[PDB]
Amino acid sequence: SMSVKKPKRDDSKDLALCSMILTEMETHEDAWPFLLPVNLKLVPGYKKVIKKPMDFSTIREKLSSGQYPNLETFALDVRLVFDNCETFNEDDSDIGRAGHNMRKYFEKKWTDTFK
Repeated sequence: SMSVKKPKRDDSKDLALCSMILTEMETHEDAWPFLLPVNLKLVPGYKKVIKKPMDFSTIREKLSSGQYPNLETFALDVRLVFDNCETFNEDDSDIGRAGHNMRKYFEKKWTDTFK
C-alpha cells in the first residue's frame, strides 16, 4: 500500500531474457504455424472467430518497441498464440499438436527462467 512495499525484485534483465525465450520459440521446428500473422484474407473464419490474433513476429515487434510494460503482459501474448491455436485447430492435426508442443516448451522456459 502507500509507503509499504515488498522488497524490489530485480527486473532489469527481464527484457533480454524474454527476447531469449522468444528466440528459442522462433527457432523451434514446430514454430511454423506461429511465426507470422494468420492471413485473414486467405483463411476463412479466422477474422470473425479469433478476436485477438497473435503471432511470434508481432510479439517480437512489440517487445523490440517497448510495448510490453512487464514480463506478465509478454507471457499473456505468448499464451494467446496457443489459446488461439486451440480455438481454431483440432487437437489431432499437425497445427493442433504444434500448439500443444510449443505451449509446453514455453511454459518450461518461463518457469526455469523466472520461477
